[PDB]
Amino acid sequence: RGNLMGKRVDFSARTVISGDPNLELDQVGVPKSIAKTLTYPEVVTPYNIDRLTQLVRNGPNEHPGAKYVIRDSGDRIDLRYSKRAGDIQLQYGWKVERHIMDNDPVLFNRQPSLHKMSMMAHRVKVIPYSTFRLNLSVTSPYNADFDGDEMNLHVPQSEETRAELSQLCAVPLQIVSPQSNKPCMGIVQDTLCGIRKLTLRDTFIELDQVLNMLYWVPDWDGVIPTPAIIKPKPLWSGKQILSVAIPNGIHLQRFDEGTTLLSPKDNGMLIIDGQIIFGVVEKKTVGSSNGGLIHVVTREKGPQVCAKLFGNIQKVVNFWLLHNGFSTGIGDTIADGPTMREITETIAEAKKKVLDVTKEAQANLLTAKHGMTLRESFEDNVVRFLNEARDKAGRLAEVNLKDLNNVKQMVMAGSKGSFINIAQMSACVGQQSVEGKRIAFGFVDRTLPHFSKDDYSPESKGFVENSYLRGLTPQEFFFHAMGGREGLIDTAVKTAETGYIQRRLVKALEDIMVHYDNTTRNSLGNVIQFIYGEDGMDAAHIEKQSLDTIGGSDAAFEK
Amino acid sequence: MIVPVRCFSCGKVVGDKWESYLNLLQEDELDEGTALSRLGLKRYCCRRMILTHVDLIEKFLRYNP
Amino acid sequence: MNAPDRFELFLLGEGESKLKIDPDTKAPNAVVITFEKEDHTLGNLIRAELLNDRKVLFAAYKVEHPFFARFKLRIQTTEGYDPKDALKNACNSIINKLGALKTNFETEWNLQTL
Amino acid sequence: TLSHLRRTNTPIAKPRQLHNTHWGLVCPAETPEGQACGLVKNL
Amino acid sequence: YDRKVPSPTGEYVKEPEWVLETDGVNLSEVMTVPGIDPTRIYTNSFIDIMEVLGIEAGRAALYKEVYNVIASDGSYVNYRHMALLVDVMTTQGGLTSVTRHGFNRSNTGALMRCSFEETVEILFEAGASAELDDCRGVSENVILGQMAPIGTGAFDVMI
Amino acid sequence: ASRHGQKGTIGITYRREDMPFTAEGIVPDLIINPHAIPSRMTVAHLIECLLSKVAALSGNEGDASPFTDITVEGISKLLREHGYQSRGFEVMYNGHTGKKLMAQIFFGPTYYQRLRHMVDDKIHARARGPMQVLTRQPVEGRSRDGGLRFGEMERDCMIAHGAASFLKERLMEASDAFRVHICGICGLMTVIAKLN
Amino acid sequence: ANWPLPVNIRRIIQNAQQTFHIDHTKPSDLTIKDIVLGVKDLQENLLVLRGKNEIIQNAQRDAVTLFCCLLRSRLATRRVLQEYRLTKQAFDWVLSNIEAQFLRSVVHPGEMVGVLAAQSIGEPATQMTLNTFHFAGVASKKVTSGVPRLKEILNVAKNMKTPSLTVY
Amino acid sequence: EGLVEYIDAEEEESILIAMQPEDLEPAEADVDPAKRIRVSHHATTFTHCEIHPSMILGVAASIIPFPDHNQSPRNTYQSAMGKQAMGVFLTNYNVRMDTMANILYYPQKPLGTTRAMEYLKFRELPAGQNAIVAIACYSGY
Amino acid sequence: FDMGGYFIINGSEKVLIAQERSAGNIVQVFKKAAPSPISHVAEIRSALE
Amino acid sequence: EEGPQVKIREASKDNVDFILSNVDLAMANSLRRVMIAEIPTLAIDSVEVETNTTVLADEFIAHRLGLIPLQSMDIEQLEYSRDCFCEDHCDKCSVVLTLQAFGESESTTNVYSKDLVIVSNLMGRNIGHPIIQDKEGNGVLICKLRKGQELKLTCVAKKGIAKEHAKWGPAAAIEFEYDPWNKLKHTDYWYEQDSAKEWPQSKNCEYEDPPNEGDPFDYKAQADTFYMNVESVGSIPVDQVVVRGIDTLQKKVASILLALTQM
Amino acid sequence: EKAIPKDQRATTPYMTKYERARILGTRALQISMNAPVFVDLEGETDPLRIAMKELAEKKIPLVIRRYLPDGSFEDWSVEELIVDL
Amino acid sequence: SNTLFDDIFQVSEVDPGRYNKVCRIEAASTTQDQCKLTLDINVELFPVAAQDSLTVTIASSLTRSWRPPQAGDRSLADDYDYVMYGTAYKFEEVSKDLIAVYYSFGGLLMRLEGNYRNLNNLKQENAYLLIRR
DNA sequence: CGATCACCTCGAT
RNA sequence: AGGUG
Ligand SMILES: [Mg+2]
Ligand SMILES: [Zn+2]
Ligand SMILES: [Zn+2]
Ligand SMILES: [Zn+2]
Repeated sequence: RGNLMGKRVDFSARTVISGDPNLELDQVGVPKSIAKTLTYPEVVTPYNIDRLTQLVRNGPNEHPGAKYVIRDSGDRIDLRYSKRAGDIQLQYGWKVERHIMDNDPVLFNRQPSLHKMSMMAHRVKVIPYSTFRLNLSVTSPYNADFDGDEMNLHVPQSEETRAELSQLCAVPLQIVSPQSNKPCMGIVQDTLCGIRKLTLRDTFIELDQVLNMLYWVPDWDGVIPTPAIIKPKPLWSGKQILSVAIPNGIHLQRFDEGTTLLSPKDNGMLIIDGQIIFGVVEKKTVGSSNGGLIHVVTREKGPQVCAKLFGNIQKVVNFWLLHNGFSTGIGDTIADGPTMREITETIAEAKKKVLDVTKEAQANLLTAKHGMTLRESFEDNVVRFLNEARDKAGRLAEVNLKDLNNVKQMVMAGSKGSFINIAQMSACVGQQSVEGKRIAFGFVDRTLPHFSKDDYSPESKGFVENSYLRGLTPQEFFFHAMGGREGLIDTAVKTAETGYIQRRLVKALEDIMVHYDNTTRNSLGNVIQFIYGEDGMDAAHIEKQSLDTIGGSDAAFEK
Repeated sequence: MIVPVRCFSCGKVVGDKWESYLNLLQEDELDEGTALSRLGLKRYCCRRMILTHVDLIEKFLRYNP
Repeated sequence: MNAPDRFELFLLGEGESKLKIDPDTKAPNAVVITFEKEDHTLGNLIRAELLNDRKVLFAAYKVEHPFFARFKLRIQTTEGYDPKDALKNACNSIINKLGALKTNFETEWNLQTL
Repeated sequence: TLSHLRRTNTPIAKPRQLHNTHWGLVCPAETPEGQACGLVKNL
Repeated sequence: YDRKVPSPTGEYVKEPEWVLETDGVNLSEVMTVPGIDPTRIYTNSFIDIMEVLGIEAGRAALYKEVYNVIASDGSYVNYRHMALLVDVMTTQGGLTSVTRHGFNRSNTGALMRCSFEETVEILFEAGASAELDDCRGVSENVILGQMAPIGTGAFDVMI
Repeated sequence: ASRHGQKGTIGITYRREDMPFTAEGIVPDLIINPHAIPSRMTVAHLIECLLSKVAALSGNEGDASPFTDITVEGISKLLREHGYQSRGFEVMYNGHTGKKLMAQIFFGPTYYQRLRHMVDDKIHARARGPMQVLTRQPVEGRSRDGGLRFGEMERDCMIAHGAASFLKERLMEASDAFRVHICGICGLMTVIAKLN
Repeated sequence: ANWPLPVNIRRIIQNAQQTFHIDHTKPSDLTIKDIVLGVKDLQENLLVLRGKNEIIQNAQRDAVTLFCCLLRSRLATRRVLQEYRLTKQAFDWVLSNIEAQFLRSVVHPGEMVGVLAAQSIGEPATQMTLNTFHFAGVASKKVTSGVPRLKEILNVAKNMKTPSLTVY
Repeated sequence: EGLVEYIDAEEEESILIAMQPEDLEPAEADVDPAKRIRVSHHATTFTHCEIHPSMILGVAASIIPFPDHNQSPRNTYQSAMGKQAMGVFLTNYNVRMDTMANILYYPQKPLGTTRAMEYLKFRELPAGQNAIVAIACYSGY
Repeated sequence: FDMGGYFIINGSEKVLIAQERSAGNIVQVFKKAAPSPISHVAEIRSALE
Repeated sequence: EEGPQVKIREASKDNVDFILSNVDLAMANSLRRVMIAEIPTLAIDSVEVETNTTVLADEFIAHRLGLIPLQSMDIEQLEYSRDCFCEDHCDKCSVVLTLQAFGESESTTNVYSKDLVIVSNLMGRNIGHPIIQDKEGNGVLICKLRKGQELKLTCVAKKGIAKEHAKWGPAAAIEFEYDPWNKLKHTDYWYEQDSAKEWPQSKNCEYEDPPNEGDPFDYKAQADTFYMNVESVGSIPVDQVVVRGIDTLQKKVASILLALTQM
Repeated sequence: EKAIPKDQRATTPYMTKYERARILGTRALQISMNAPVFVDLEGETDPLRIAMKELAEKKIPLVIRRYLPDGSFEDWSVEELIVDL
Repeated sequence: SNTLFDDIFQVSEVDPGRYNKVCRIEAASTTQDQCKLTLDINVELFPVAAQDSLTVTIASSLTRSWRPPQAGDRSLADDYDYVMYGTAYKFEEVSKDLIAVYYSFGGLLMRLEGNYRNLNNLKQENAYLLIRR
């Protein structure tokens, strides 16, 4: 296990990872010291002799240099010591252990490696500072973030080994994933948030900025697009200047809800040739969606072209937003004076519905349905009554939140936040559960010694009436801590078990591969499948398509 | 541990304001806010500098050698 | 450790020259000047002044990465007008404005009392 | 330091769970994430 | 339960129907009850489906189950992947588990199996039974430090 | 990190001029992303800031003790009394252009902690070095100039990729690799290596 | 109706409409014979297995059964003319583009399909939060889910925690 | 004088505790919408009262500002982190010979304090600084 | 500011971590699962202080 | 005169409030930037520690020494050491300071910037004199000494800009505001009920006319007239911060104009 | 023995991804080791870029031995194999 | 080329659907009893009150990189106060005689219905909208 | 007969 | 062991 299936290896580096909006998708930001440590054996050929000879002259301490010169007969010339370190007249057939240079393929990784996407070939970019740098969109497949994560780097030593990385493992090739038959990378965070903001009908940019934004796109044709406005001022919409990042021959259609080709709400999506006609660009368009711009571009224009697309969108949006700005305050949790009253009375009428159902249970007027306890039914009801309260209270908040609300803004973009977040932070936290039931009587017939015995009231059994804004009471606080702990408990117990599952699965299927007769066989050459996946199609080249002969009326089928 | 020279955020020299601040609090008996403003620390970045400083040196000097 | 020397922000290296003029491929009468060891202080200031010249079709600058001081300035002018002349006039216009500013501040300063 | 000197260890039904009875005796928050979560307590 | 059944006019309709949900399993006996649809009867016990309806039915229920875990989580995995796992457990005739009792006891190479669990004892019985290791497996070539018959090494290159 | 479960590494360092700035000329020592707030629901972080802003201005210690009747309203009432927009927002100008940002920034003081785990104490690179006696494999740990473990989990991704030779290189050229002599008859490592 | 299938026909059509600058106001230069017989030919050319024998011939017929259902429904005589308003040139290009994209869509011999499946299931399994369920609010909806259930399945659990029988 | 008493979980079983001295036992008969919602006196047969519910927490958690306005796991996470945070660990640091000692140059007493911090000696030996911080989308670094 | 509570063993400061054990001499009743013949069990972890 | 116009509101030895009318925002900002980062000053850039029986670490002190403001009046008649032909430092490129302190008294002995002594040949130029604005006459507390405590060191003060290290800024915060009415609509106010009620008015509102209710948005309008307040650390006087600011900016633009002639 | 004749060949006429990566790899390895180039260089120096051009211009003299699951094989030259992808 | 369409419209309703710069206009021609118009206007640059009488014009005249107007001698095809450039995206026929045309001005949408549109409004990346008074 | 991957650090015999 | 993700 520790010496044959896996082992410690040379030509391997590791450090803290950081985010780089000015790095390309397929690139990797390698610290100079690391580049200076790790080397590649390069054989002296008339093609490289001039460069190699010079690199040997740069030596081990100046970056575009080398350490060790391998001649015939075997012997290594240590460039850091050696009296002839400055001498060296190279011969063809000799190897030069040159430092890792810009554009070399390197195998980049992040543990746990539960994916083929957890290990990808990146283009080197030797940079200053101690962190490994990566494009935000390559975050997701590695399941990385920059809270102190560390990543592993491996260096190919053969020409065929570096071909294997560039031709099979490269980041642009991994874009559309076979696992979920959709892409595994998309526009995230500031770029996802900013793109929505930039893309609104309201968003209008002037020449000064337009030109800067246009220049920011490297592939730019150099043609200033005619502004959508030539009235008492020339104005370009956000959609316009962003359609510059999107290449030609790209077509995309959606239709969300109220979408009507006249898209009154600016929903859906319509891109023709490579110009966005209507629709606000959010997660559905620019995320790692099944029918997204990315899935479309990779298929239509190619891997290496789609990889460029990330950088281009990033460069515009990042810049526009750097200048527009975006923040999140305490004010983004504050709901209207009248809204709070409604939220408060919403919870008050839930409290009564619970009280009455309790009053009913105590009078023996409650009759439980076949299959469940008189008490089981009661609890199931109360739990539902109380969940409805939190959901209604949160909905009252969400409705009051303005389109200028920074939290609402993030939720709308799909960058960060969901309903629950709005709800718990501004309206009501809600019921806390352990072992899938509301707070238990740890003490004899009571949850806490601040309560009387046999108290089935919401407050007593763990219902958090308050929002994080209002603040939790000692009981609520403790109760929420009990629920909170349960999360961390399984979070821990999950990984120890899910890890074992992963191994067993892998071990059991190791040897299953598609043979030269479209047959799926094991190490014994025993048939598992006759046609891979029953169609003999690769999972990444597939996508959800509407079969029009199945649905509809008989009358409409005829038409 | 000793009054920082200059405010980290903006740079205004604060390293000459400490003893002055202490006399304003002890001898003049004023409150921190009026003490800070009297020294001429208008911005809150310059305020936290002196107000939030713990002068550990006085404790350290108590160590015998 | 891997942190570069702070003088590399304002001091030119070996082989490194201040301006690097490069003819643009995408458009006619367009040039790309690479300003070495210079940030937004000069970029934005020159780019905004080039926009004042009626014969300047395009003017945009960028700091391709914040680790390095260099910036790229793209200038496109009308036929007959060399963009190197557009940069020249822009630079002078700036000096003349700054000159005026210096004197104007000095005249006002010598009026004040404290 | 203070925190270290006020630590609890539980070797070996649901011991990891913040029990009701812990109120005012053991900290509801202060516990390690994973491995020994809820087995290592602080007063 | 809600059902998608076609209307007499052609369109698929939302027609609700009564469905009984049980605590316990006796498939063999319940399916012979008069008044039910014995064509439609189901159980989360894929092993019971296997014993009553056959290996092919067991395989259909085994996927339906695997699928349902992923689905309930909100996640989506392409058919072909679970299909494969399900077939692997199925091809044996019965239900071979994804453990040392299941797949690791198979007719596979001595070195490829010892890499999973029961390490030494697998190699011990390999010695006594005088096992010949195929060396067609990934694991054996990984151990033997050779280019395995995986993608790139799944064919020979000649001049 | 802040005292609210908010760990994060330095992404980049900007000098005073490139930083966004207040009309007063105040500049952040730190810039944290808005996206760290909605999912984490660490509201107290936002409250600590409001209070700390008021505290620095008035020259008082902010009472951030738990079960108290200190409200966001009460704090907001005091911050406005100091001539600032009540919810911590401040109009800010772009450091590069001097142009006002279309968005106003939640700006104020927050107690941040300098934790251990520093890049320089973590960085490691090895391109051939010390080998363990028994295994003849790269040593373990940064402190010993060790080899990064290319586990079976890593081996699996390479099998999945179908990169047969890279996988062979990782296990042979880099790491292990040894030349033994085999008898054609018994097939054992019994052949006496009498080279030259 | 919506099922993951190779060759996005909708996009192919959209690409033909943009490339050849299709005019919805001008009558097409196509024939019923060109459409009907054209699609019938394209079908015969959607290769997966190249064996000229009966067993492999039917295996091939079987593998393209569903995709051909899509192909036919999409490239119907009424639809080609009434909906798409295609021309002979644009139509002929659509046909050749599907054939090419189909052969690209086919899995590559040597594909380490087994490991791929294991990792494809394993990764979202680690992502699984709540060993409980979203059905926790309701009483008669309590069945073993998440990682414990996935554990029951893979271990071939003789005695499962929630054995149920759904009767119709 | 028996004004205070020592109680373990065993005896806790038999007693009725008020959370506050005031809000939990005065009298009965408009409000602040900003303030959180508290239930009532209701069960009024008290034998004891809580000295202060801030006391349910220990050292690391007693350092957090307003944990009552935070999601339960963030409070647990912070508790783990505060122990990895640098500062003046001890005044005698210069006279000790420890295997690793990380000391902050200019430690700062936080502008946002807990009453529990007075006893924890936090403002006398702090472990962080009051940074002027902007929550914002800037260069996206 | 030092609080004590620790030891100094061969120069190193040692903290004895408080060990959580179930209390002795306590009577406790427990139901036993279906395959077991005994339905309920009464236990006492008797020990001398 | 002609182009940009200045109107000083208030002036002191440490601050300058003024209005920069008839200027472009690009110029207003580039000036603001160059004021912060590119005006050369004099600061300790080398500490030779002879003796240190103090509570503080050598580097801890060395660092604070760098932060001490020093007279940078005649800084232009001093060379950058890198440009100087000497081996290391000299009188044409540096200023040498001495700090000798010892706790002779039982009571705590304090070390101030007044305690630094110039040893270098000054050659009659206003340089290296530690800036003292303190009422008692001893600016900046460098250190505190007990009794046996002694601190013997030597400082080499050198020419440099904030762009290399923040100690070199004649710096301090520079106030910067344009359009106090948002007539330009350059920022979209975040509100709850009323932007006007929730956002406090800037003192610069008095120097401009309100939007005038129901008035059509002036689209073509551009940013001119900037309200600024330059604060000086002390090293260089206020006038000179702005005067040198304009100068550095001219000089750096002129270098480009010159670089064109060389190619 | 064993082999399969050129006529009667069921294997894909199209070259696999694994096939080209191994091909470009092997050819790049040869170019790096001073082997003769079968294509005119266009100021090219990289052994993989040259191998890529030699494939693009179909002048790689290598043959793929496609092993079948029974043990039998089919020999397909780089020249005949379709490099669509 | 020259004008493709020209008409005087009577505004009925004006709506800012959670927008501050943009407004969707509703108008019918003063002449034709069936000719309608639905269009997104920048009311910040040019406001439109309800019941207003506007003159609308679709042209294709006054293609390469954009050059700033430059008053020097450059005279564009307008005695108008509001001009937009856009693209045709759908030519939906609303049965029998009624036909509608879809135009997007960088996302500012426009739908115009009638019958006499004919050989004038065709599938062009070119389209100029002009509004006066 | 099992029982997450990788990574750091310490002081033990 | 003590921790990092
Ligand atoms: Mg992380
Ligand atoms: Zn300050
Ligand atoms: Zn032998
Ligand atoms: Zn000199």
